Parts: sequence; C-alpha cells; structure tokens
Amino acid sequence: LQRTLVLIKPDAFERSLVAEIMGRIEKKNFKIVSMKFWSKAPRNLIEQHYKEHSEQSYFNDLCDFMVSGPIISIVYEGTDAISKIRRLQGNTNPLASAPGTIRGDLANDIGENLIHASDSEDSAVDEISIWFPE
Amino acid sequence: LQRTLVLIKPDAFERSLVAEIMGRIEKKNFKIVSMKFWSKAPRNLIEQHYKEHSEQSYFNDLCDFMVSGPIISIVYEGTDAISKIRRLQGNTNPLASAPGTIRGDLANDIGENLIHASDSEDSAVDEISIWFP
Amino acid sequence: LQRTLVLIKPDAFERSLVAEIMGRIEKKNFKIVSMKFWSKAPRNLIEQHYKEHSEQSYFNDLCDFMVSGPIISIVYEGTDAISKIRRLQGNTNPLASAPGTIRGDLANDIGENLIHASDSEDSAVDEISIWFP
Amino acid sequence: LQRTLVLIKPDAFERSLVAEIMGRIEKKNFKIVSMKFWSKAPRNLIEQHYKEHSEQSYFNDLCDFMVSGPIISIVYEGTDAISKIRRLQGNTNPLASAPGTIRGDLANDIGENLIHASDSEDSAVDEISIWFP
Amino acid sequence: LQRTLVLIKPDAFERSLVAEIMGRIEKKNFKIVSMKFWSKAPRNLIEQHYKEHSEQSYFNDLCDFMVSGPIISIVYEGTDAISKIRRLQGNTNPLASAPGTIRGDLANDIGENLIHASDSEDSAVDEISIWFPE
Amino acid sequence: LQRTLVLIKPDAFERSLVAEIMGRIEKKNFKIVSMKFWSKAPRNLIEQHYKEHSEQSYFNDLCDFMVSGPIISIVYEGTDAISKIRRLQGNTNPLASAPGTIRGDLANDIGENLIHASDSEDSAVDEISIWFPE
Ligand SMILES: Nc1ccn([C@H]2C[C@H](O)[C@@H](COP(=O)(O)OP(=O)(O)O)O2)c(=O)n1
Ligand SMILES: Nc1ccn([C@H]2C[C@H](O)[C@@H](COP(=O)(O)OP(=O)(O)O)O2)c(=O)n1
Ligand SMILES: Nc1ccn([C@H]2C[C@H](O)[C@@H](COP(=O)(O)OP(=O)(O)O)O2)c(=O)n1
Ligand SMILES: Nc1ccn([C@H]2C[C@H](O)[C@@H](COP(=O)(O)OP(=O)(O)O)O2)c(=O)n1
Ligand SMILES: Nc1ccn([C@H]2C[C@H](O)[C@@H](COP(=O)(O)OP(=O)(O)O)O2)c(=O)n1
Ligand SMILES: Nc1ccn([C@H]2C[C@H](O)[C@@H](COP(=O)(O)OP(=O)(O)O)O2)c(=O)n1
Ligand SMILES: [Mg+2]
Ligand SMILES: [Mg+2]
Ligand SMILES: [Mg+2]
Ligand SMILES: [Mg+2]
Ligand SMILES: [Mg+2]
Ligand SMILES: [Mg+2]
Repeated sequence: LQRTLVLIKPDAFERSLVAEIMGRIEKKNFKIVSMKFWSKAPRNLIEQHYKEHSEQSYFNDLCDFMVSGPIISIVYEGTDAISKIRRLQGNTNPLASAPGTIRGDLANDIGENLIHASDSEDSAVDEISIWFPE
Repeated sequence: LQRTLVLIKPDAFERSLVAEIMGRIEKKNFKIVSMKFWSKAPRNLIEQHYKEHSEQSYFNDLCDFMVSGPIISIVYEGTDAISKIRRLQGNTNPLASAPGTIRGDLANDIGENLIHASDSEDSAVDEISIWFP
Repeated sequence: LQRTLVLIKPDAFERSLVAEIMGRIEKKNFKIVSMKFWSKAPRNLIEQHYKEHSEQSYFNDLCDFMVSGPIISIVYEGTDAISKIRRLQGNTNPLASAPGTIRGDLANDIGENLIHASDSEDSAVDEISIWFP
Repeated sequence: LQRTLVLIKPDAFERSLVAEIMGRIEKKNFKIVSMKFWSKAPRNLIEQHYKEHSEQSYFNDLCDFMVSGPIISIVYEGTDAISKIRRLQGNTNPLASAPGTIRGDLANDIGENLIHASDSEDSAVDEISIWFP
Repeated sequence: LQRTLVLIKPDAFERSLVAEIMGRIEKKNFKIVSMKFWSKAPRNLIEQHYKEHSEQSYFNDLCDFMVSGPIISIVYEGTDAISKIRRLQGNTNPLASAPGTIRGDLANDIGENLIHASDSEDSAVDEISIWFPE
Repeated sequence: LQRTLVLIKPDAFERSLVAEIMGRIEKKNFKIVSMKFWSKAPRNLIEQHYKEHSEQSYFNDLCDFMVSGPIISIVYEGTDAISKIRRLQGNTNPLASAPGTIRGDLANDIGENLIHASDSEDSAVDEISIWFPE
C-alpha cells in the first residue's frame, strides 16, 4: 500500500478534462486520501515541486504554465499506487505516450501534458509534504 | 453569474461515480471555484447543512449516511448555476427523476442519491459559508 | 423490491448495442437474477410473450422481427424495478421517446426498438414464467 | 424519410465537442448524405441562413459568433429526421433545455449553443439549398 | 474462426463493470455464441476450470473468490478470437497489464482481475465443455 | 506542424463508428483543416490513393471495399500529426493492433480496418493532393 501525489494541471481545466483524468484513476480502483483545489498555486510551491528541474531551459516556462490556471492536488492510495499511476499517466513525450494512457489519448505537447504523478517512493513523500504539509 | 454549493455524497465514492458526476457538471461548462475533500465530514457540519430537516423522520438516517464515507464539497460558478445544476441533479424520488439527470440515470434510492445541490440563492450563500467558512 | 423481465431485441445485436443497453440498467444499480441467451427464440415463446398483440396488424412482422436474430432474456431485481426500467426504456413511438431514455437516444423505429420491459406486476410474473419456466 | 440541415457551430470546435454532437445523431441511426467543412463560413451565407432574425437585437452578435470559428454543415436523412433531431438538440434557452438533449447536457448559453437544426420541412429545404446549392 | 470461453468474474458484478467488459468485446466485433448466468457457480465447476492451478498456494482463495458472487460464462466466436480476446483482457499482474486493456484500465489486483479468457485452442475446447457441456 | 490525410472508411459508416474515430483524434487536440464527405468515392481516386498496392493480390478487393459505402476524407493539422495519428490508428493486422488504438479497440479484420492515415511526409503531400486537389 503506497500513496502518490497527483496534480491535475491547468490545461485539464482549460480543456475540461478534469473529470476525464480523475475518472481514469477512479476506475482503476485508487482511493482519494486527500485533495486540494488551487485557484492558482503560489509560484514558490511550483518551484519546490519542480526543484530538480531548476537548471533546465524549460524551468521558467514550466512554472509560468503551472500558475496559469487552477490545479488540483490529490493523494491517491493503493497497492503499488506510484508505479501504477505512472503507467496510466503515459510518457512525457507526445511521440512516445501510448494510446490508452492519459497522455497518449489526451495530451499533444511535452509541456501541456495534463497530469503530474510522483515517480518514486522518495519523491512521493517529498511532493506530498509540499502540497499537504499538515 | 452565480455560485452554488454541491456535495458529492458517500454513495458516489462507494460506487466509484465521483468523476462521472463531476464530469456531467464540467461538460455543462460550470467552473470549480472552491473544493474540499472530507474523508469524513464532522457530524455538526452535516446537521447544520441539513438543519431544515432536523425534525423530519429521516434526519438521523440522513446524517448517519452522510458521515458513512467521504464527501467532496464544491462551489460551482456559472450563469444561473443554482437552477441549472438542480436541473442536472434530478428529483429526489427515484420514481420521478428523469433519465438524462444524474439521479435519473444513476440513483436508485430516495436517500442514497449521490449529490446535493443548493436549491436557491439564499441557501447557496448559507451552504457555502458552512463548507467554506 | 420487484423483478421485471427484459428482452434485448435482435436490433441491439445487429447494431452492437447490447452492452450499451445493459449498461444503462446496471448503472441504475439493478441486479441480474436470471439471464438466458437465445441464438434464435422459438416462435411460440415469442407469440406467447406478445399474445396481447395477436390480433394487431403488426403482429406477424413483430414476431418475424423478434426471431430475425438473437435475443437475451433477463430478469432484473430492484426496488420498483418494473416502473423504473420502463422509465429508462422510453416510449415505443420514436416521435415521443425522450432523449436520455434508451429508445430516445438509440432507437429510430416503432418496431425496431431495442428492448422489451414488463409493464406491470402481473405481466412481469407472466413474462418471467415464459422465459424462465 | 426526410432530410434536415444541421450546423455544428464554432463553440463545438472551440470546446472539442464536434464528435460528441455528431455521435449523438449517429447513434440515433441518422445517415449523413452531405457534409462540408468551413474553416470560416462567408458572412452572406450566415446572414441568409438566419434571415428570419435579421431585425432581431441579437442578429449581429449571432452572425459575428457564427463566423468566429469553423462550422460543419451536414444534411441528415432518416424517417422524421427534422422533428427527431430538433428533439435531440434541445431548447435554445439554457434554463429550459432538458438533460439528455445536446444543449441540455452541453450548452450553457442561449447564443453559444453548439448546433443548428432545421425546424420544419420548408426551412429544411431552404437551408439545404443555402449550404449545398 | 475460433471460439473462446470468457468468464465475467464476481468482482465485475460487485463493481458494476459487467457491461463495460462485455462492451469492449462487443465493440471489437466478436459474436456471442452461448451465454449462461450463474447466481453462484458450483465450487466443483470452478475447481475443474482451474484444475491446472490445484497445487498453487492461491488455489483455495481463488475458488472461494469465484463462488463469492455471480459469474457470466460466454462463448465468443471470431477469427483468432482466442489470442485476440487475451490481448484485450491484459496481463494477470496489475504491475504489467497495459492501459487500454480490460485489466490495465479496470483491475488493481492479481486475483480480483474481472475476467477469464481461454489461453489456447486446447484449453478453449476444455473450458467450453465445462461451462456448456451440452 | 504537419498535415496528414485521414480517410474514414465505409466500414465505420456501416458500423456507426464515424464519431467514435473522429472523436479520438479530436480528443488528442488535432484540428480539422479540410474535410470532404463522399457518398461513394470514384474508383479511380481509390486506385490512385492505393497505387503502391496495385500489384498486391488484395488490390481489387481493397478497391471494391473502399467504394462499397461512404468515406470521409480529412486533413488534420498538428505538431508531428503524421506519426502521432499513425500511432492512434494502430497496426493493420488484428493480431497486432494494440488495445487503446482505434484498430486495436474497434477493428477485427486486416481489410475492414476503419481508418486510413498517411504514413510519411512524402505520402501525406501526395494523398492530400488526391483528395483535395484544390
Ligand atoms: N523537455 C521537457 C521536459 C519536461 N518538461 C516539463 C513537462 C513535465 O511534466 C515537467 C517535469 O518533467 P519530467 O521529466 O519529470 O516529466 P513527467 O511530468 O514526470 O513525465 O517538465 C518540458 O516542458 N519539456
Ligand atoms: N423522504 C426523504 C426525503 C429526504 N431524504 C434525504 C435525501 C435528500 O437528499 C435529503 C434532503 O432532502 P431534500 O428534500 O432537500 O432533497 P434534495 O437533496 O434537495 O433533492 O434528505 C430522505 O432520505 N427521505
Ligand atoms: N404500432 C406498433 C405497435 C407496436 N409494435 C411492436 C413494437 C413493440 O415493442 C411491440 C409491443 O408493443 P407495446 O405497445 O407493448 O410497446 P412496448 O414494447 O411496451 O413499448 O409491438 C409495432 O411494431 N407497431
Ligand atoms: N434571444 C436569443 C435568441 C436567439 N439567439 C441566437 C441563438 C439561436 O441559435 C439563433 C437562432 O434562434 P432560434 O430562435 O431560431 O433558436 P434555435 O437555434 O432554433 O434553437 O439565434 C440569441 O443569441 N439570443
Ligand atoms: N499469482 C497468482 C496467479 C493467479 N491467480 C489467480 C488469478 C488468475 O485469474 C487465476 C488463473 O491464473 P492464470 O495464471 O491462468 O492467469 P489468467 O487469468 O489467465 O491471466 O489464478 C492469483 O490469485 N495469483
Ligand atoms: N495483407 C493486407 C494488407 C493490406 N490490406 C489493405 C488494408 C490496408 O488498410 C490497405 C493498405 O495497406 P497498408 O499496408 O498501407 O496498411 P495501413 O492501412 O497503412 O495500415 O490494404 C489488406 O486487405 N490485406
Ligand atoms: Mg517527474
Ligand atoms: Mg435540499
Ligand atoms: Mg408492452
Ligand atoms: Mg431556428
Ligand atoms: Mg489462464
Ligand atoms: Mg499505408
């Protein structure tokens, strides 16, 4: 039993795909443990969430995009939730993400890619603490 | 432009219909402006939410049901959001709710009925202050 | 709590709408308690099922249609199942069936209308004994 | 058997609901007999299409909206296609359109309302000749 | 043209996924040849169906689960139906079943995995005879 | 930014899968640039579209099938649209096309396979000129 951190990104709201994405995880039988709606996340939270990317050329565009509309942060719980939700998410790159995955069916850009999911136990703990410090 | 308060009820979690219900409202172009997940809503909030029914025969069972699993409280915004979302919701009574409505398609019980929606401007304002004080 | 008899008609097989129709009833939380697949229903069962219409102008065409492909006969159980599933079904006449109903959304003919549902307690009991003797 | 003229409006493209809308009509078993994609419809065609509304207060905004993005014009064929597709469409006014209808489920504005459908035999014939001369 | 045996398992009924699963096979254009609804299958039928697993540690839990609610048995017919329905089904293991498959989208446990499908011509013949001995 | 040529084939009309297929491409955020409905495409257009297959044993059956009912021709535009729509389409062979793809979920025959999509920049230019010579 693991918990992972998922963000629904501002592009899902712009495109009205919030329920679609959440529904895919719900149908796979993962349970919401906590959830927060952000009309706009503070840039500092975003910078912390993506701290590993601070030296990448896309860092600033990525932070601007993540504060460009609402976000929902969600903690999901389930056996092997971290790896499983990552497989449902699909690859970052639109040339690679597989039909059947969230990104494979729905996303067409490497940046506006609808959804974040923690990639490991270490990072899940970290990201959960950022979005749900309580 | 109006704001209305929606609760996703514990039966929606139990039957995995949370996204289905939220999706119907999202597809109608209504925007979330607040949302809170409650693993278990406090009895007192529930009793205040339904204070109008406090002397009704079904009150205790209603309150018991409403604390029997998680709920999501959401404020939705849109032109005439209150009446329009009430229309989406459908009649409380499963003998009357129309196919095409949330309850008409999905609910089979007058009590386990998936969703709450504010029924007027004044009750919307009240319910919003209960869930998002 | 009631039991009702539903037939999935041959047009549903032809148009691949079997799961779509059964899904609408399943999503309304009704439970299957019996079900039989008929690659081709016997003429006599069909004629007994529709015995009330035996002198109607459409009887032979109705019976011919009903043996023109497979059918599934299902008994569904739930509180007020009879009237509620009738409500899901929609009006026989495609000029009257409401969007949101099975027929309102999917059927375009008064005859090729996808689904049978028992119309009362007494007819439910009768139809159930025909298909599941 | 009848032919009716449907326009998929620019809001459907903007909100990615083109297939959703066409799908509802396809599932009702209506057949496309003509279809044209317009990256931008000519003002004059739009003004002729809505010539009945030319003196209405909303005319210019309506025409402006209708040239604000792509449209698809489609001729659909089926028994009683005109009235049946009008029934699928739903009321212009989002306070009145029924859940289960295209507008009842998807539209939130009296103007940005996703779809046009001919309202009678005579207007169908007229509209068809405008879009498919 | 082949026939394969499919079981809709008790978890599909518990979770109201019966139509969802049948719909996926129906949309792929496979035809129902026979179908039986079981309010509860007799344990002996289950033990016969899973006879190859009789010495596995999960055998008894598997039999208990399969008699824990209803089952629908179905014979589907179509060109290469056996291998094709297996690919739609998805892998047994939730760490492996691919998004887009029935198990990949819907199942989250190696045991409660919604659906059985015959894995070969030899086993299809066998399983069809168990569920439809006529 | 690329344009690709898609045909919705007569089997999609016969099976009422037109919107289903178009919807999958629409949901991936590709834009229609041009579109033409053909009550029946002229056999010569079909023969030109499939000119590379003229010596294959299936050539005549393929042309007969393509004129057997309506077709919609569509030009779709988007970053890497050609390769991306090909991945959504799925493999020609029903023993290979993956669940989650259009063919993987919906097609059960190597010939009646619902959808054409250009396979390269060179062929897209070519096919666009055939269906939209303007
Ligand atoms: N080449 C890249 C890589 C990442 N990004 C953005 C989009 C990604 O969601 C975030 C984080 O990248 P990461 O490599 O962790 O990708 P995932 O979101 O976990 O799939 O950065 C980008 O815009 N361009
Ligand atoms: N006869 C009744 C009436 C109401 N309830 C429960 C179910 C209802 O959602 C709540 C509130 O009742 P109300 O009449 O306000 O109905 P709505 O939720 O607005 O449709 O009480 C009940 O269990 N039995
Ligand atoms: N005018 C009519 C009336 C009925 N039928 C056929 C189609 C109907 O499903 C059956 C049974 O008619 P009935 O009036 O009982 O209609 P329902 O199936 O209950 O809606 O007869 C017909 O073909 N033409
Ligand atoms: N009060 C109104 C009435 C109509 N319009 C626009 C929206 C409508 O689709 C068109 C045509 O009006 P009409 O009354 O024919 O309505 P329908 O499209 O047939 O439902 O005009 C408007 O913007 N405001
Ligand atoms: N490690 C395992 C393997 C199988 N089972 C159960 C679940 C499987 O559906 C059945 C039969 O296993 P099998 O290896 O034939 O798997 P499939 O159902 O064909 O994918 O046994 C289990 O509970 N744990
Ligand atoms: N063995 C084959 C190969 C192709 N065809 C038909 C079906 C294919 O859609 C067309 C064109 O074949 P091609 O190899 O280009 O396949 P795609 O449509 O691009 O996947 O020919 C066939 O009937 N049998
Ligand atoms: Mg990452
Ligand atoms: Mg109330
Ligand atoms: Mg009747
Ligand atoms: Mg009008
Ligand atoms: Mg096996
Ligand atoms: Mg090719």
